[PDB]
Amino acid sequence: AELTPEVLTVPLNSEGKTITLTEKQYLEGKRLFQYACASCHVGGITKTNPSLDLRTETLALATPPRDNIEGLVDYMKNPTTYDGEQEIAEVHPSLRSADIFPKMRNLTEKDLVAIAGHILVEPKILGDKWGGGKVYY
Amino acid sequence: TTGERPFSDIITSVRYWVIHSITIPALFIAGWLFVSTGLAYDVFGTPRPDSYYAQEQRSIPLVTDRFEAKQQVETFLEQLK
Amino acid sequence: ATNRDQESSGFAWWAGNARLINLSGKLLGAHVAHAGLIVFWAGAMTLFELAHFIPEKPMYEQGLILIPHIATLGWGVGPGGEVVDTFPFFVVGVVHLISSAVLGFGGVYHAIRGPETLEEYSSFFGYDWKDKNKMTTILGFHLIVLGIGALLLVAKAMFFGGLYDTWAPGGGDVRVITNPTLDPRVIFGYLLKSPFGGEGWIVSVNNLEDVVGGHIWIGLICIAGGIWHILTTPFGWARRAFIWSGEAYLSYSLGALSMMGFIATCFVWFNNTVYPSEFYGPTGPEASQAQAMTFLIRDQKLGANVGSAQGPTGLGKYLMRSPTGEIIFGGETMRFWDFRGPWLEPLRGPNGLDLNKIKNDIQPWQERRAAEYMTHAPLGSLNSVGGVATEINSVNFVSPRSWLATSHFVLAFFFLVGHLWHAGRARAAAAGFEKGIDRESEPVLSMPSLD
Amino acid sequence: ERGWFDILDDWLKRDRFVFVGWSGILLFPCAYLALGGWLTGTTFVTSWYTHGLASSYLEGCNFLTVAVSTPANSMGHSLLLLWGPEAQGDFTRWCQLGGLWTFIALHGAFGLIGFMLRQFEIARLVGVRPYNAIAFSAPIAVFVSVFLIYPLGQSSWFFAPSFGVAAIFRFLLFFQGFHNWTLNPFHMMGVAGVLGGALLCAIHGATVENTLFQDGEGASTFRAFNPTQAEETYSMVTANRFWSQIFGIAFSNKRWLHFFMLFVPVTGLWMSAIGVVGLALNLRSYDFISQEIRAAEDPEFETFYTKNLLLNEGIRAWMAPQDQPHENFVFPEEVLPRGNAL
Amino acid sequence: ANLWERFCNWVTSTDNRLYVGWFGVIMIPTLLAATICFVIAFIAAPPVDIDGIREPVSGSLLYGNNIITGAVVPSSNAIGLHFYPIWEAASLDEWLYNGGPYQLIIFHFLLGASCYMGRQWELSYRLGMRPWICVAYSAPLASAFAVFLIYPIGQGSFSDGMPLGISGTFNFMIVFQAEHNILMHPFHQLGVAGVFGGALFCAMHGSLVTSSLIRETTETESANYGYKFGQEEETYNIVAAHGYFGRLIFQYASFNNSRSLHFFLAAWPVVGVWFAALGISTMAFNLNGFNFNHSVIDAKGNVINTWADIINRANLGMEVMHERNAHNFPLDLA
Amino acid sequence: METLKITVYIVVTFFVLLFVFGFLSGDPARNPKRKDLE
Ligand code: CLA
Ligand code: CLA
Ligand code: CLA
Ligand code: CLA
Ligand code: CLA
Ligand code: CLA
Ligand SMILES: CC1=C(/C=C/C(C)=C/C=C/C(C)=C/C=C/C=C(C)/C=C/C=C(C)/C=C/C2=C(C)CCCC2(C)C)C(C)(C)CCC1
Ligand SMILES: CCCCCCCCCCCCO[C@@H]1O[C@H](CO)[C@@H](O[C@H]2O[C@H](CO)[C@@H](O)[C@H](O)[C@H]2O)[C@H](O)[C@H]1O
Ligand code: OEX
Ligand SMILES: [Cl-]
Ligand SMILES: [Cl-]
Ligand SMILES: [Cl-]
Ligand SMILES: [Fe+2]
Repeated sequence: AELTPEVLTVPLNSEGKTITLTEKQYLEGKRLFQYACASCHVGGITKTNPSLDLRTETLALATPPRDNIEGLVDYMKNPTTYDGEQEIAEVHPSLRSADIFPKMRNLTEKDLVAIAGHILVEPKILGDKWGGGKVYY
Repeated sequence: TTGERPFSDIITSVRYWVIHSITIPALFIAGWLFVSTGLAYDVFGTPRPDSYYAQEQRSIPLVTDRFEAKQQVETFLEQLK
Repeated sequence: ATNRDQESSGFAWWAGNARLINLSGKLLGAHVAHAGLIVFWAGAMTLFELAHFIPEKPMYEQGLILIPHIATLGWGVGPGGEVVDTFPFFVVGVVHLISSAVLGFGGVYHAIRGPETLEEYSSFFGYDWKDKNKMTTILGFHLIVLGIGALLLVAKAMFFGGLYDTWAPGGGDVRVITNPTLDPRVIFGYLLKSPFGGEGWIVSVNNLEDVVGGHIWIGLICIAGGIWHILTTPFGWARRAFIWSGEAYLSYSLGALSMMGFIATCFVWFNNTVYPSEFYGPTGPEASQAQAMTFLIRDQKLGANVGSAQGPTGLGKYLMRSPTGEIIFGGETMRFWDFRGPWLEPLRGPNGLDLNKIKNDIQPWQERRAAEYMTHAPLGSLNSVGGVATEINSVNFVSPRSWLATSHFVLAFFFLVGHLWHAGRARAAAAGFEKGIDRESEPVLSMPSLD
Repeated sequence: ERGWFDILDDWLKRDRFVFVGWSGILLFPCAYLALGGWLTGTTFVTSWYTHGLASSYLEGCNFLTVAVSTPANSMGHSLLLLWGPEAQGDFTRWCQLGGLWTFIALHGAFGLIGFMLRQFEIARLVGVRPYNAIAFSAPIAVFVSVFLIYPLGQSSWFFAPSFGVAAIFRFLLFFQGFHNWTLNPFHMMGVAGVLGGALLCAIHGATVENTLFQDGEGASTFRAFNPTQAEETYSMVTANRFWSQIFGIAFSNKRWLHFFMLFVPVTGLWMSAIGVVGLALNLRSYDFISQEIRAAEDPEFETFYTKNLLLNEGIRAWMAPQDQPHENFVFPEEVLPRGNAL
Repeated sequence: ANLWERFCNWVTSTDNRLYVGWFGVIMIPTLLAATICFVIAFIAAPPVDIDGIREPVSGSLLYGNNIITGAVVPSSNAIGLHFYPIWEAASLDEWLYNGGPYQLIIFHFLLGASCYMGRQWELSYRLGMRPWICVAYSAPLASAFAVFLIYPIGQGSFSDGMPLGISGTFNFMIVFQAEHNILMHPFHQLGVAGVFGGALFCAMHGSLVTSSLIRETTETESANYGYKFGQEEETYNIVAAHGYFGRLIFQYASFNNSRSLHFFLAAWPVVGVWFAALGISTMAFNLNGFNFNHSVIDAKGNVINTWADIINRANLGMEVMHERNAHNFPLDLA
Repeated sequence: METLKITVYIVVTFFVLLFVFGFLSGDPARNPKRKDLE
């Protein structure tokens, strides 16, 4: 099995547009995700709130939709609760709160796209492991 | 002592190293090439990183019959297109 | 080559340094060169850390142990321990590294070029281990030196910028200490505190006024003691109590160092004042408590009444009582109720955690901090995979508190072993049977049978 | 009577750097192949077709995780000979089917036979009593019980230990979860023999070293001994008084002391072997019936025994699907045993 | 001689059937106290709430235990590292419920055994012996400290100290494996090399000495009668033993120096056990065994399991089951 | 409980004092050979 361009092709937006990540982008996405997100999100779960995971289905059912590049980049800029009702930048890492989450300070737009690409591609590889927790280890 | 030349004699002699400065690197290089040419994989039947699964398969190729086991492995191998 | 084989010295190569026991010049050499090695490591390791250092990740995510030591002293950091200038780290590193050259130069000189014995060269630098007065004198010089060191800590804290204070009002920050605790009831009160839970002996020191005052006391005590030992010679009772030989003095010092190592292990494990969690990561207790806090916050946002929530065992799911009635976090963290930290204390009233403050006054920064600490708990593998033992690879993290604690337990233990070894040997040698039993004078042979 | 047999006998027993012997004809090829098989397998050979595991340096394993793994369960107890009906003379397929496992197990067994024969042969030539071979009977009982009889009692070689560090660790944990092996009095006697043996080793070494006669001038005391000397190098009388006063009893007879040093770890290993023969048949010390009757009727009754059983249940359910792939276990999440939160 | 002087002479006397000594002066009351409390508790103690969740565990014989299942149960998690002597309880019934006997016993014991080590030094000195037998004893002693004191300190509770019983010991081991992956820790591995090696070398030395005993008896009597207590000559022929062993392996793999040999017999298990103790004492601060969970990954990124991952599944079973009622939040952080 | 506590404190103190004053009573000289170690 291989990491093909097809595997690396993921939704850019909600209107049926896709983008194809380079292998370098995939690697960058894994590195940046480990750097800024894995402390809470290792394996696709969420340690400080296990009710919400990073599975593609979960993200699709988020408001606004979070199962595409745009949705995820926006989330990393201005994160909301699952229903979109509250802005949670004060307690979740984002560009908007890079003052209080200093690791977001050097994340560039390119970086955010890479992280998003990681979050979308990983379950295409790992399946239920992603967001699965220890049951699937 | 039991008659053979003491090791400390041998490995401090010029001749030993004239021989072994060739024989030792030669063996090391041979072992390297055994892996680097990919021969090892084929000799022992070890999957390369792209040969554990077909592209969409996620089930282990477990051998389940004793006497047709060879053919099963051949079939698993064929299934990697 | 005086004394450099087993036949002349009595010691095999693997005990070769024992050939130095009565060779003061060369022994001076060994000591100075070793000091050189220590200072060398301090410099080099600091420069390594600084080179690998990313200013906007927490220090504890980066495998740093010396930069935290520097930042604790108030150098390079600002509010909440954020790095504002890496230059002092650079200075500390370079200066130690350069000094190590001077030390090594001296050490090598005395070790292989200088006078092998110092006694003929100088009565002042020469010594006989069995000369008690000279021993107490050198001891005294060194006590004065240590006193001065403690006083340098004091001077930093009071006149040269202050120290990093995790407890500063408004949030952790660098702060000048203006009123050090001088009251002996406080200072020595720490010394008489139980080492068990909720007490914690000197490890419980939780404010810099006490730290600084304590160092004033230790500075004066060491200088005074130094002077005392320069001016006196051991009294009769001491003379009859101790063994007086190089190996004996070494063994005594090994006992002292072992004790100090165990102490430092506990300090770095429990204390979050002189080892600020901003730099070292949260303590184990801290992170456990922080988990509790994190889920209380989440569930209460969902609408849970956390004060009245009965857990499966009958104890409070979030909140319960300590054995003396104080309101504490529930679950397994019931064990860690003696934990105290600046992010938690605003929720604490006279009877412990306060339900009104919990319901009404938890700030987003407290939630952030509790999340951070809960997810940087000091658990991880030898190959630095962060988390519980069953966690998958992904996070490269082992807490500095763990590195420091484990390293110093291993060292302290081996140092106790060394104390037993050298103390036992010193006794046997002083009595004259360290090389074995005299066949013609076996003591047991002149003793009455046991039965 | 100087025929070819006696000439060969002459050659085999030459006092050379590495003694050969008649036993060497069995020992050397068998030991060499066993070690070579292990090194060869752990370096190059997979366990993908037998276990669904990577198991070699080639695949990315390290020294702790490499192994030569047992054959698939479907092989049963096949000798799995290279020219056998399974591999049919095909070396690559043989490696993929786990033939190196039986190669190593079998050559290793004959090699151990060879080594003990070597202990006999050398003892006989030199003129000493053969207690070293006798003591070696314990490694033999262990290897035979664990690597042969145990899986012969089970479904297949699959459940034998696989030859590797982590693989062995897995064997330990499996035995805990499925067999409750720590509860077994035969294992317990084994533990007593091993730790008691280590204790004797340490205490005897230290005692000798600390009741030495001063037989030289040096502070390093090793040189003050001569192999040919008639005299004891340490005082048994002083040793005896010290231990009598410290611990209440002491050795007084050196011959008994040394025999006891044989007896303790050898007997311990033998007892462990017996318990493993029982486990070959799942004839376990798993439960105390009285405990279970009381506990089943009384939901407040709790001991460390019941607690350990809950741990075992966890082990079985959580490890089985991946550890026993031929069973095709699918345990839905909801059936997995778990305490609160975890 | 005055009274204090005579007392000192008796205490340090080399003529007592059991040596007392100054270390013995502390050792004797402490060991008696721990022993007496342990015996009474083992037989008759009521159940103890080890995990502080009002879920008392029965350890004593009279309360439904046998020798194998019985224990003196660790003190309550509600107590943590707090000092809980009898006089801190409102009543003995309370003291018992909360696991007070455990603290009494382990503290008196650790002190007493520390004094046992000291005493080995002390008698070595009175008898004109070399002093290092005590150093050997430091290896099992450090191990007891690790499991009774250091591990609790690191984890924040005596409730996580090793139980004083057989099955309780096994419980401690299984939980330790779930929480630290001790098997994959090199210090535990050195420990195993130390005890396996010790048993091996014990058997080896036993068998070689026994093999080379000099003929001094007939066939109808024990060979043991060929040695007499305090005889001056060695009772076996070491040159013959070495002649055997050096040929079993090769010449330079066998010891011909008895002192060197016995030193090795002391050092190997002692060092190995020192590391065993340090494994427990460092895992106490959660620096754990090697973790290779999902270390091997294919070209697409599928996880390729190794034996380390199977170990991981077993560890998960242990983890999710242990103390089934004591966790309310998703991470077990001590 | 208080009587128990005082009692135990007194006992502990007694034995600790024996240990200390005991090891101070010319211990290096209590050996079979060379006694003068002052
Ligand atoms: C911190 C480690 C340390 C230090 C400082 C020393 C120091 C010493 N050892 Mg010891 N030793 C050590 C570890 C150490 N040892 C270890 C680990 C072992 C076991 C292998 C020994 C075994 C041993 C034996 C058997 C003996 C000593 C002896 C000595 C002394 C004389 C050395 C000599 O004559 O060599 C001569 C060596 C040379 C001429 C070669 C070069 C030596 C120099 C120092 C190297 C300097 C390199 C350095 C990078 C230069 C930087 C210069 C720059 C600053 C300008 C000296 C004081 C001897 C002694 O006691 O004699 C009285 C002795 O017999 N040692
Ligand atoms: C107080 C001692 C101490 C402590 C707590 C640390 C801690 C750390 N070091 Mg530092 N370091 C030290 C001394 C120490 N070091 C020394 C002496 C050197 C010179 C070699 C270094 C050079 C160094 C480098 C180059 C790096 C670190 C790094 C680190 C971090 C990761 C460590 C790691 O992964 O270890 C892995 C664990 C081991 C290697 C295990 C060692 C086991 C030893 C050998 C057992 C010894 C037992 C005992 C002493 C022997 C007694 C024998 C008996 C018979 C008597 C960690 C914060 C890394 C980092 O993150 O930097 C930012 C890094 O790259 N250190
Ligand atoms: C504690 C370490 C120490 C000690 C006790 C000694 C002692 C000695 N040295 Mg050595 N030496 C040392 C370290 C030491 N040295 C170092 C680090 C170096 C490299 C610079 C040398 C290089 C050296 C050489 C080349 C020579 C000596 C010589 C001597 C002898 C003559 C001393 C004298 O007359 O000074 C008189 C007193 C003074 C000159 C005043 C010194 C002022 C000091 C340096 C100011 C700093 C003091 C302060 C407390 C230092 C803190 C340092 C700390 C931060 C690390 C004397 C035995 C001589 C010798 O052996 O001849 C046979 C000799 O030729 N030393
Ligand atoms: C009683 C002595 C003592 C104690 C308890 C402390 C404690 C502390 N120091 Mg201070 N310090 C001391 C002496 C001491 N120091 C001396 C002599 C110096 C000059 C070297 C310093 C210079 C210094 C600096 C520059 C810094 C500290 C810092 C600290 C804090 C963190 C470091 C740590 O964990 O050390 C643990 C302490 C020990 C392990 C020592 C315990 C000693 C025991 C109680 C006594 C042993 C006595 C001996 C065996 C008996 C003598 C024999 C006699 C009976 C015959 C901690 C509160 C740091 C700090 O405050 O950050 C803000 C810091 O930056 N210290
Ligand atoms: C490294 C530092 C150091 C060292 C190695 C020494 C060494 C010595 N001192 Mg000195 N001293 C020092 C620092 C030091 N001193 C300082 C800083 C001062 C100022 C306070 C003094 C003031 C001083 C005086 C007034 C005297 C000494 C004396 C002595 C000699 C006998 C001490 C003795 O018997 O201790 C062993 C300790 C005892 C016998 C005490 C009784 C045993 C109790 C029960 C120990 C319990 C301690 C406990 C375990 C500690 C744990 C922590 C605790 C605080 C809770 C010995 C040469 C004596 C001497 O001979 O003078 C000429 C003496 O009269 N010293
Ligand atoms: C000399 C010591 C020795 C011993 C005891 C063994 C033993 C074994 N080997 Mg090993 N092996 C050895 C050396 C040894 N080997 C050497 C030097 C090599 C390198 C060539 C090998 C390479 C090797 C491989 C590749 C394999 C084995 C295997 C085996 C096992 C099956 C053997 C078998 O069935 O033989 C059957 C043959 C005999 C028992 C010969 C008996 C002699 C008779 C009595 C004489 C009469 C013969 C007759 C006249 C001839 C008629 C033939 C005609 C009808 C065609 C067995 C445990 C197999 C294995 O381990 O599977 C897992 C396997 O695959 N061996
Ligand atoms: C005696 C003896 C010994 C020992 C020795 C020793 C221990 C020595 C030491 C020595 C030493 C201790 C040395 C040191 C040195 C140092 C140096 C030489 C340094 C230099 C530095 C520099 C040059 C710097 C640089 C820089 C800068 C300035 C900036 C930044 C960057 C850099 C880093 C580049 C032995 C064991 C062998 C044995 C015999 C005897
Ligand atoms: C906290 C515990 C108390 C700590 C107090 C420490 C203070 C330091 C000084 C203590 C007093 C030392 O007092 C010490 O004990 C007794 C008292 O008669 C003396 O007397 C002893 O002398 C000889 C010495 O060969 C002994 O054989 C003899 O048995 C004994 O009478 C010691 O020679 C003296 O040195
Ligand atoms: O206590 Mn006994 O075991 Ca050490 O982790 Mn946490 O707590 Mn409980 O859980 Mn897992
Ligand atoms: Cl879900
Ligand atoms: Cl449990
Ligand atoms: Cl919990
Ligand atoms: Fe012996």
